[PDB]
Amino acid sequence: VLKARMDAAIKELEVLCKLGHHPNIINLLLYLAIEYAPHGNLLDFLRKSRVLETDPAFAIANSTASTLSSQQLLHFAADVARGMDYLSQKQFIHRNLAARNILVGENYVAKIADFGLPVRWMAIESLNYSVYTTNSDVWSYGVLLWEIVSLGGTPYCGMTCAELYEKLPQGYRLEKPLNCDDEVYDLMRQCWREKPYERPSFAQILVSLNRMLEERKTYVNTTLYEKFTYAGID
Ligand SMILES: Nc1ncnc2c1c(=O)ccn2-c1ccc(NC(=O)Nc2cc(C(F)(F)F)ccc2F)cc1
Repeated sequence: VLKARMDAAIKELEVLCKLGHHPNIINLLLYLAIEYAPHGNLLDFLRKSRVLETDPAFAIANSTASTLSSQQLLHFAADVARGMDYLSQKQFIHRNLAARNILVGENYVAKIADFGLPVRWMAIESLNYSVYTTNSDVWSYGVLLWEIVSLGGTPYCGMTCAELYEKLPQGYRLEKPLNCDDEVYDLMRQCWREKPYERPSFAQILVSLNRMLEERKTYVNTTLYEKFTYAGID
C-alpha cells in the first residue's frame, strides 16, 4: 500500500464502487486506487492529539490535553454514525468497526474503511456465536465512540482478550471516562445492551450527536487540571 499521484493510495473492489461516493465511506478512484486520506487512521490521530505528551510547553500554556476540541471529536463520531447509517440502509454489515479502521480524510472528514480477532470491539453474541448484524456493528461503534472520547485509549486497558470472554456476559462494560459528559457515556452504554434489539440505530446515534454538536456546551473535556491523566495505551 503506497501513496501515488489527484491524491491516491494504491493497494473489496466491488464494495468500494457499489457503496457509492458516500463522503463518510472510503471511495475507489491487479491494481486498484483508493481515495487518499492525508491524516491517516483515526486511532493514531487521536493519540497524536495528546499534546501533554507531544508538546508539554504548548499544552500547559494553553491548559489543554488535546489539539482536537469536543466539537471536532463529536464531528468524527457524527461522521462514523452517518456513514454507518448508509451501510445499514445498503444492508451491509461491517464486522470490523474500530477507530483504527476510520481514516481522517480531506477537510478532516471521517471515512469508514476496512484494512489490516478484534475481541475488544466485538459484541458478546459475535464472541460466542459468530452472529454479526447492524446491532453488533452498533456495539463496536460504542467502543469506537469510547476511543474518540479517551483520545485513542486501549479499550479494557489492563485486561487480556481472554478475560473479556468471561467478564462481558456477566455485564462488565467500559467505565465512564473522566472527561466524558453523562449524555455521551449514556449513548455508549446503549450501544452495549446484551439484547441486540435494544441498542440504538445508527440514525438515532447520528441524530443524538447532531443535537449535542448544535448545543454550544462542551461534552468532552479537553481542559487540563491537576490530577489530569490520559486513558492508557498497551
Ligand atoms: N492514509 C490512507 N489513505 C488511503 N487509504 C489508506 C490509508 C491508510 O493510512 C491505511 C490504509 N488505507 C486503506 C487501505 C485499504 C482500504 N480498503 C478498504 O477499506 N476496503 C474495504 C472497505 C469496506 C467498508 F468499510 F467501506 F465497508 C469494507 C471492506 C473493505 F475491504 C482503504 C484504505
